Amino acid sequence: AVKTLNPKAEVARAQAALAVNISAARGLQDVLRTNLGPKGTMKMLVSGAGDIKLTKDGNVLLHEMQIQHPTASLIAKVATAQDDITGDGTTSNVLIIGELLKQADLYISEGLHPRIITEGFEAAKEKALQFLEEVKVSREMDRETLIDVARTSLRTKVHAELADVLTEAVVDSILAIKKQDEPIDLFMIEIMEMKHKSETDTSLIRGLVLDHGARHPDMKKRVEDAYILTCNVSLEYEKTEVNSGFFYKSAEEREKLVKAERKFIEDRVKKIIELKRKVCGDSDKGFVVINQKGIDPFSLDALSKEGIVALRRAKRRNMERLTLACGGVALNSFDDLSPDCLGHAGLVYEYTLGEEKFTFIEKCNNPRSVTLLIKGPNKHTLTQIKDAVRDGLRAVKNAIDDGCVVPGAGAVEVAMAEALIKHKPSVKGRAQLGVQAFADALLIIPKVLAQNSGFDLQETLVKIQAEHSESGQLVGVDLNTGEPMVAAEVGVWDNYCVKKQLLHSCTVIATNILLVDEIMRAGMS
Amino acid sequence: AVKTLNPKAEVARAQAALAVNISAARGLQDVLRTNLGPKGTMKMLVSGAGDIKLTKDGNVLLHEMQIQHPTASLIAKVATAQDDITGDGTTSNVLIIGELLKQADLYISEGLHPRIITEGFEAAKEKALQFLEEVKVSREMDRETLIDVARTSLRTKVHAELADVLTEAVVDSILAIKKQDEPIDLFMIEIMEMKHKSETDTSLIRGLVLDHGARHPDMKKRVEDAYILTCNVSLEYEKTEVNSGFFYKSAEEREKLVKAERKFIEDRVKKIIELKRKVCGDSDKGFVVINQKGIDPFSLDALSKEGIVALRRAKRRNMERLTLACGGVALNSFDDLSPDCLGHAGLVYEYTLGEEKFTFIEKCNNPRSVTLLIKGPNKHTLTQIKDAVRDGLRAVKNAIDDGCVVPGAGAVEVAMAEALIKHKPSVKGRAQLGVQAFADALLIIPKVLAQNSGFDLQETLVKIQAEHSESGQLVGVDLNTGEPMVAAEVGVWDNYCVKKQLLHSCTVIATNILLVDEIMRAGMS
Amino acid sequence: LVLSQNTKRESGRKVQSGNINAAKTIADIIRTCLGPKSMMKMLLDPMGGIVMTNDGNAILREIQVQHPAAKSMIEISRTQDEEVGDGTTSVIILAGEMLSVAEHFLEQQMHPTVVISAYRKALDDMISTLKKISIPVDISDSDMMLNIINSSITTKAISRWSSLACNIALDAVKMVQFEENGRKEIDIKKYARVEKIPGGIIEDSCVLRGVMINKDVTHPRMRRYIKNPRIVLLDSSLEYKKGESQTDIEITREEDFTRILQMEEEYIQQLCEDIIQLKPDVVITEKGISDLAQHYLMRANITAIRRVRKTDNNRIARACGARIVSRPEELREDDVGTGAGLLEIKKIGDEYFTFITDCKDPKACTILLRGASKEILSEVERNLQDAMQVCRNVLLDPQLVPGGGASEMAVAHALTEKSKAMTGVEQWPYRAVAQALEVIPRTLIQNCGASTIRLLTSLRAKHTQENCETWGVNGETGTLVDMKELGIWEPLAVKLQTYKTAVETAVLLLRIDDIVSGHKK
Repeated sequence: AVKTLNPKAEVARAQAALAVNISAARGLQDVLRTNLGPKGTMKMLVSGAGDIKLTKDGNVLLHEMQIQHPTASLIAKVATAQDDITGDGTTSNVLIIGELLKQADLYISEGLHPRIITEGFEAAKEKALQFLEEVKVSREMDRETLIDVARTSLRTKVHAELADVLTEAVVDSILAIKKQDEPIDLFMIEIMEMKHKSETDTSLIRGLVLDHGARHPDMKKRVEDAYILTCNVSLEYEKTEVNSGFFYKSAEEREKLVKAERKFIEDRVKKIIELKRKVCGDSDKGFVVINQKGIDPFSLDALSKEGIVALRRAKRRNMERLTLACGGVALNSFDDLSPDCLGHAGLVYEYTLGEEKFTFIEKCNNPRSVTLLIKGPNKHTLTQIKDAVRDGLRAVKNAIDDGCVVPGAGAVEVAMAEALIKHKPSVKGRAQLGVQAFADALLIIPKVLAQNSGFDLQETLVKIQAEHSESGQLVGVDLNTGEPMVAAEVGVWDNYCVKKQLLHSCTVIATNILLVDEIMRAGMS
Repeated sequence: AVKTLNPKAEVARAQAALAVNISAARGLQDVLRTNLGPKGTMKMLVSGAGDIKLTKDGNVLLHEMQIQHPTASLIAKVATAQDDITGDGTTSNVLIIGELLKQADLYISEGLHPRIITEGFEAAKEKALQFLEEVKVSREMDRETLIDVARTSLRTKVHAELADVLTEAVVDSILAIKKQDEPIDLFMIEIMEMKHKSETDTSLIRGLVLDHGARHPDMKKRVEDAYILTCNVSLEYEKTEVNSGFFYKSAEEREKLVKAERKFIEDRVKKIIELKRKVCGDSDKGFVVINQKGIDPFSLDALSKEGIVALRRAKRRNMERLTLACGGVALNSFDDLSPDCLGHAGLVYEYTLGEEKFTFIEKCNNPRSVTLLIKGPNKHTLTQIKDAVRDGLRAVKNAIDDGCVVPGAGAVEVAMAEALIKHKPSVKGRAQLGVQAFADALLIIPKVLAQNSGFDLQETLVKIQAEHSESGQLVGVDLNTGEPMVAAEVGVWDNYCVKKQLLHSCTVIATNILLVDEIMRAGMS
Repeated sequence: LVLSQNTKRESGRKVQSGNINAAKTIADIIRTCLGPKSMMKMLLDPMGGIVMTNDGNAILREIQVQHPAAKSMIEISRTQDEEVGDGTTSVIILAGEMLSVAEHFLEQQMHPTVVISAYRKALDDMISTLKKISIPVDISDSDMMLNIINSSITTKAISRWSSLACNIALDAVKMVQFEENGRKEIDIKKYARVEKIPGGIIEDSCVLRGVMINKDVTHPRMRRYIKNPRIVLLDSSLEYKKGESQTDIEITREEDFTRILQMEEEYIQQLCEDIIQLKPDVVITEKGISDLAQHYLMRANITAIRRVRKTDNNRIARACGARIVSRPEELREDDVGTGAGLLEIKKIGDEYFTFITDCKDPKACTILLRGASKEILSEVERNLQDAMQVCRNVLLDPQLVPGGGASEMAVAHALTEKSKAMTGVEQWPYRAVAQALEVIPRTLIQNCGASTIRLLTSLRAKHTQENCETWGVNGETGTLVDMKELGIWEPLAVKLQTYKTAVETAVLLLRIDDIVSGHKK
């Protein structure tokens, strides 16, 4: 119709564009459904630049597999939001969206105007949310509980052995983070990778690691007992903001002005040296300095002559991390300087790899910031395991935040199925159709688990669809025998936050998508 | 995979090409579903040449709407076969195919390997065929029965009034055709159209009509009582097959040879003239001659001087038709000619329209061949009503052939639904799924009827889905109130042949299509 | 060559018909989008994003055109939206149908100007009639306001979140009133900032009695949580700055260089103790902040935030009642940030935010929208914009009108009476306008999906009865419903501007009779 208005514009119409959206969603879910489930197979992506990925976290796929269908981009955005909240289930989210839309098409194709199924979805979401709230298992911050949660999250991503190794690191980190009320996951979590020696040997380091090394030979490589000086004020030369080119008349005054120019930085370094010598009157103790800005080579010489380790140009959160590690007082004005402002470490040394340099901070008395030093044999595997680490961290953060936890392996989903199907048309009747469809779509998680794991879908779903007795348990699907499983006993869980958020997001996305009729394109040339 | 063999070739794969086929079938059925049902809306097609159609018979649409998807062409071919057998239900056939494939996808997408649903379809077709055989209503060749059948077929195509007018013509034709054992629908059925005066006024003419007129002015326009001479031997000049250019020496011999050359045709015409004068010694009776080949102008003069009507170059079946109309003896050698070989008509005249000419044969004593003279205000409407006529004729032919008849309005389909659903998994179990799907797909005919007629699908289907009692009747769907209807009482029927053939064809087509995995294209440049 | 060399021209009835066709198309592409039963439309922008919204204005704003009158209508829609928020769900439709009936008098060879005069009389009578059929309503009574908002929003996606939406809009609008105009204070809708943050659910979104700053603490030491903060707004940069007058320095003695280096340090200090003399707690600036001044403020235990947008600065100032300051030496305790119930810095997830809540009597406020994803959030905020706009229109006029087409039918029979008392050639255009009005309820019906002709006839016949003017069309039932119990009410000014702009569209288009292209200037 708008063609008469604009020739180069493009539109579909109600049936047409609705079919477009459902087809695109179905294709996307077909692409993604290979991922979810520990038996799932992760994907390698190759950018046009020749780079390489080997991920399974769908958000990476959607964001990095370029698609043109609009609803695909929309779903990618909602998945990105999801990942920025919790970390996995992006796969689950997109699968839910696609299959819910599939059932929706099954019904609307029978002439049902979509708005009815919209209302049915609304009521079904309400009841499902109530059930989800009541079913959540309140569990305290037992170490083994967090261990199991992390393992369940991680086995989605990597080798079973690799996840087993990494789980201890992540749980020890999180345990060593909380100030009993608020973790922030940023400062205390330092994520660094060295192209070194294994993927397994990646392990937590109780202190902090720095991504650069000393800039002078006399810089001592190792320090037994370390005192940390955290600062960012320049120990490099600088010239005042106001034009100050100066003149002189005798060549001796030239040297004199050179000395004068250096004298200010000389004062700066001398204050630090005096602090050291006041404090490190003993021979054994070591003095280390971290500067967020640079260090002058002459300043390097000065500090070296006192045997002082100094490092320049660390990322601006590294001083936060040092503060939370060695309790040093990050300062700017060296003029107001005290021994009380120092930081203390049990050990600091340098590790040289390849051409780069690395710095270790070790044995903080009560460390509150740590580093998941990622050892990787291969550059792509570094990125993949790093995404996995971030996923696990965020999952554990949600786990500690919410005093409850949801049993994994989709037992929640069969529970939603049995509960929702156990709603007489207390709805206005026609909406019972949409409720039926929504409950049907919920069962995808067990379906895709079985399919990826090889078992036959319908028979497994029926078998697990056996609420046992008055103790009709939350039953998960076995991932290696295709048999009913008590998720709580086997300790396969997931965050309540994940399920609640995915339900809400998918409901909103679906109810919006099913309410579009034509997809127009009229923009400037 | 074959790409390595050939670069320019193209393939899909199992899931991909299966989705391709189901999508194409679904689109085709969406296009066609507007047609079936007397409330349906017929379609106008415009060829690239600027021509125009206004049909509803789907076979025309498929054959004349150019499509590229392969399965679309395949379905078009099967529909063409169908039309060459019975005439309607091509629409029904394609709808059945599309929706059956739809259910098939619904189930296979749940991981069911298609072959299982294939076997289910086989068993379901067997049971459905048994039920169809047992349910067919044996009815004799009552005139009103045929009238109702024709009306049911026709109201699919045109105005209610137009079908009402045409029904009497078609039934009177068919009644006036049979030699109690074998109609052939070709000779006795002459289909001619004149761009004249109405679409309603099209009516059966008890005799035969010819598509050309006299070639001389003295040719009398009208003949009270006619004697027919059916022949095809040339009354035009011809020269022997062997080179026979001849010579002469005196200009008088030139004239003599001209006379001689004419003399053979002179003998031919003179034999006919003598036959006439022997038989038509009376003044009143009229002599008419039909030649499948041409007539010489000199021969025209000869016949005119005796006041003999002669027509040249009729289509080769027209002499068959004259034989079955006026009982004349179609001959070749005029040498063996008798009055007994003549044909007799009660009336023969000429009608002039536009620039063309037409010839009427009237009042055969016991006519066995007739003509559905099509009067049309518009060229496209001629073609449309002609297709409708052919549909009705073939339907009535099947009706007379099979001593049974099936109630219309899809009561057969709800019967199949209730019967097939009333099959416990006496099948091997997994095939019960396919049987369920097939029975579901069968219900399309009532569904599309209601949808085209505006009523809400699900509620109408449920309402009609009420087998009443021990007398659970065959219930059709009302086409104007959306209410349960006894098809037999209201007299809405259809040929058993139609239903049996469509069931078999659709079963075979579907079971074959669901068994393709990739669609390759490797041909010569 | 004579005229312009590749400038086209077209004339007369052809031009009029073409413009009418363009207007009709413009109306048509939106006729499905109106009503509580409405559709949901989404857009492909030129530069990649996805936009989905019911609101007609945005829909049209994402349309480029070639025919000019279409562009005129586009601008008309954008103006009506700007002024009132919604009604654009209906305005262009009404204008298009107005024109469509209007053209029927062109082949009457009826010259346009007289028809225009008829339209002007029609507008006058419509305004009078609507004013006669208003209802004044209290403004303080909260739940009636909430009902009004619910009525004006139950057409877009936020309908299912009606309670939250109405509470949000009422809270935001009510607390924005700059009483410094005596008893003529004016509210403004550029301090009611809207912030879209993904994650969470609609239910999590709430009105924050303060402002949202998408920045972070500059240094670890500043406390991220403070009960009763004191806030200072530094418009000026807090660091050493270029001597604007291209100054230069020529030192000769050794100490001089280090001395000038110390001087800027000393200036920074000067600013620092000038600030701390007022015992503040919070330092905010649109400009940068020297890390040395950052040091000094840390030594004073003072939280500092750097480089915030100027509008954000203004909103913060209106939040904590303090006034912006550009000269630390001229700082006054009158601009101390008193009136901040709580200073806090949370984590939304991978990002810090700044919360300043529980003001004594906050006049500024920003709304925290937390939903599913940025495009749905944008739809939500557009709907919120419309809701809060109509709320402010109510707080300007306490007069209400029964919508659902009811007012339209009232106008219809009123003009019918005027026409049958108003013999003349202009009579036919007048009743033509009357009949053209009837299409809003019509469109409601089709979007519902009911028997349009019989329902409309029952409506009109019902509304020949003088005893009732409140009979309207329910969105979902598709049945005649008196509006009072149904409660779909709208602010008078909305529908006023609606008709008013509509007839302006009519006159402007009907005067057009020729096209000229290619100005090249």
